[PDB]
Amino acid sequence: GSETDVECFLGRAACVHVTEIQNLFNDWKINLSSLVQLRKKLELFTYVRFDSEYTILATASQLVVQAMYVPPGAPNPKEWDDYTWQSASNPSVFFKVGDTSRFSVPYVGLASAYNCNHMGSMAFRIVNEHTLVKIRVYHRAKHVEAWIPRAPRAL
Amino acid sequence: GSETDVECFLGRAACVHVTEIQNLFNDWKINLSSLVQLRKKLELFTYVRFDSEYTILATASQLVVQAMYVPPGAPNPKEWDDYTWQSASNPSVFFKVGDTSRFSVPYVGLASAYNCNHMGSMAFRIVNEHTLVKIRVYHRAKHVEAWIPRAPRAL
Amino acid sequence: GSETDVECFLGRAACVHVTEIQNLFNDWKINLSSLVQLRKKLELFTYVRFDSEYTILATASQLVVQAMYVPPGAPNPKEWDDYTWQSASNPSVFFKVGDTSRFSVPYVGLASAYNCNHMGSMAFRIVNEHTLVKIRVYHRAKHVEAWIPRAPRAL
Amino acid sequence: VQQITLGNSTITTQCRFYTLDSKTWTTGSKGWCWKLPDALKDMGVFGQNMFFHSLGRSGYTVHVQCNATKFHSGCLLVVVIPEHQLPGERGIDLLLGNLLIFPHQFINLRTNNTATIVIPYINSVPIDSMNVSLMVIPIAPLTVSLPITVTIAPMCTEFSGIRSKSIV
Amino acid sequence: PTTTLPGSGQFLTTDDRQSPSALPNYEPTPRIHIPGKVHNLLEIIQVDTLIPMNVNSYLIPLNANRQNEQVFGTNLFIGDGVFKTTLLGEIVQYYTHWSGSLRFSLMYTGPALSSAKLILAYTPPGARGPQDRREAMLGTHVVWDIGLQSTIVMTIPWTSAGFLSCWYQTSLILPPQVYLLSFISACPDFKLRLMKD
Amino acid sequence: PTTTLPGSGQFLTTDDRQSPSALPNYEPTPRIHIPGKVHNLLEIIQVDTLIPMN
Amino acid sequence: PTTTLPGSGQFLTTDDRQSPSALPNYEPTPRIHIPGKVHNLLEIIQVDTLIPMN
Repeated sequence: GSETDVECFLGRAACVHVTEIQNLFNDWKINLSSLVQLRKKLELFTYVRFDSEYTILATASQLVVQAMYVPPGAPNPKEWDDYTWQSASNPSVFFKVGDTSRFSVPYVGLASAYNCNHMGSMAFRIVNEHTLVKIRVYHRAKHVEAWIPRAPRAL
Repeated sequence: GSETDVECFLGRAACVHVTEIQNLFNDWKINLSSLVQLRKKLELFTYVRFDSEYTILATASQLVVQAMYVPPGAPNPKEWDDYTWQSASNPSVFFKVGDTSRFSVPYVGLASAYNCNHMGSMAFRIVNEHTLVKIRVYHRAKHVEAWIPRAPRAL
Repeated sequence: GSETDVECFLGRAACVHVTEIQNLFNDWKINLSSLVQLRKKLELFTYVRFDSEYTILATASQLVVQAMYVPPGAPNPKEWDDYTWQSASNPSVFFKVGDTSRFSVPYVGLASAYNCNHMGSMAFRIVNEHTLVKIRVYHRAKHVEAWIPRAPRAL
Repeated sequence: VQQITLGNSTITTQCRFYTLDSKTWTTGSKGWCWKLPDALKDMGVFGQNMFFHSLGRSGYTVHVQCNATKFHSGCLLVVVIPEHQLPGERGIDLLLGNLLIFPHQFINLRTNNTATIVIPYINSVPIDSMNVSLMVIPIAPLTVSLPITVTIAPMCTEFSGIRSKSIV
Repeated sequence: PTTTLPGSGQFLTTDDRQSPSALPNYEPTPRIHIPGKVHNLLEIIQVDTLIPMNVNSYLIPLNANRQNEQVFGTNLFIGDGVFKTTLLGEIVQYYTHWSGSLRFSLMYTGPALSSAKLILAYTPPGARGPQDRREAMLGTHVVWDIGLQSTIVMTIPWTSAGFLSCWYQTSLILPPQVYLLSFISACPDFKLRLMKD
Repeated sequence: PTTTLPGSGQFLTTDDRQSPSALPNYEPTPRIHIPGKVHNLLEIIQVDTLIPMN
Repeated sequence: PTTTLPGSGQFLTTDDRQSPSALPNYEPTPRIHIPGKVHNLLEIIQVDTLIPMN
């Protein structure tokens, strides 16, 4: 009966966002409501507290990738020569195209749990100057706590 | 006399399935009866319980590979743009072409041992969008238990 | 309240210098006053003592990189066939283009702290003989000690 | 026993009692819905404290009683939903099977005519600007109309210290 | 001195591993005591929910001047049919092998002077459903006087699905249509084994 | 601080090694007592069988 | 015998790690007692400053 635990039921890696960059940039505001197979299981609880593990996979077709996390309440990049990319406050990871990176954002919220809520945003660029890269981000909820079971949505 | 033990006699890595993908997909329902050199040694016992270790080798000729395991009773992928590939419930491994991946499925059955029986299926695709890759899967039976010796098959 | 500590406030990796080499060389005298987002936070203290960690990222566009550190009071390279590059006294790191190197210079000064001061210089070349490489150096202040808070600069 | 008195109020059933307007359960009515504390925004001294103080925190005890004879048929489902999604003291005159997951107490005229629900303060923050919604749904239709009375008692209520703080 | 073995740099979605934080040295919004914490999913499938057996599709219709006839009859396959939308059958949809005992309950909603005797018969898995009151009464069953008891709670035996039906032993004695409400949940011995999408 | 020695990333079919599970946190169908468990192959070659001599 | 997991050779700007020195075996200019050492930023925001109100 370990598969009925909420870390087993909700805490598994699914593909939350898929984008494509060129050699310019793409920013995704983090919202786990975009994937209807994870939202259908998560919206049967009112409040939920969980840390996170993002595993980013980059694949090319016809190089370095700068996947930068942006904390809640901080501006997103608007171009591919912006100052947000060079900014020290916002974390970033530089990994080669074809393999995968992995990081782990802590529970970032204002209330003691998310109510299905500002998780932040991830911005993606390729650093080389003067090919189409497909980015797949897989999110895994960690140390989950749920608190009011709701009726499951039918429509 | 360690070579007469059933972990030594049956528990060794052999090539169980060989397929070829293009840049679209191939699914193999797991059946160790396809390899007549492993079936001839395994069909002298009625019942057998064993975990498994799958070592997948991918080689190219003229890239990333998504070898997804599918638990017993779950649907298989039908195209190369299906929703089964993005589904969180079914495990998957993403490895580069030319090297090898390795995972270990537990004893997946309904009865306490297989009677020589739903082991599941593996589906293979190459993730790059817009070369022929040869996939060789090697299976090794682990923690084997046998229970009724039969007469060996002659025909 | 760990984010108000001076190792948390000042001790984080920012992009201090960005240059481009050809297959000839570039030398940068180390000055953290070049980055106005790190200088605005560091020039509210008179004196500051800190070791350093330099993480150099090299990316190509159309190879080995010799990023050599130069201790305070030692001559800088003037060409790409100079004798300073072969000199044993000055440290150097040889890493492939596309990944990153990392080293850690100790507190190099004449007074017991820097007053916002000879930190030295880094020289960059590509070793191959007979492509444009972009070099980004990220500096992180380590074991920081501050000592006289000043009024913050407005202009 | 059967005369719970709370503050300046007294009720007979089996911190003050606010009795909302009595609704008439006709055979074709779908039910009713009351968001809390919005149903009490105009309710005397509570409505004054709720408006005056910027932040607050309160629990509730809801008694729903349907005065009727021992000849009527039908059953109502009284359910309190925390954080319900898409009115005043007049309520909102209106899958269902799954609503039993939420705290509920079926009233069935055959057997019962009262339902009492003690609601604690449920929120993702310890204190908040003044959250839950009570619904009354007639499931089995009424066969012989019948009056429905809703009584809310806010209890264990605290409000913010600002506007009462000295600066010295 | 180390050697990299097969399966290095592979990405298994189900491989639970530690990882470096993007923003370390951050104290996140403190934890407060919210009531009703759900520790296991097996504790919320245990609550009774209505069965959409027939608002009108949850009301099992009872009518006067009918004796030896059938009120309702259903299969107990929790995966499909009437149970699909119930909380139990909407969470058994996320698992391949559901194995355990259930709690089936009923409530009468007609006037207090009305009375009838209804027999609630259970047919075990593998057998054929009854087509007569005698067949139903001969097998497992509970004779239930509606006037005497408003609510009857059955507990289906261990299963891994069987049939369940209700028959009029006596006609409804209406005073000078009425309804039954059916509820379903699972006993604490109910397991849930393999995950699905 | 480590150095990769010769024969790294090689795949030997006879190299018995531990590996990560595809589906962790799964309790598989329990083990029951089936009689006649064969522990070694050397114990079933010891039973008499007819010789096809003629 | 080891296996490299996902996120190997990645460069996280916020990952605080030990590193080899460029010039080891060097004793740097000694530490002297300068008064008014700022240990935390939360102790200098506590001093009164004028408000540019008008």
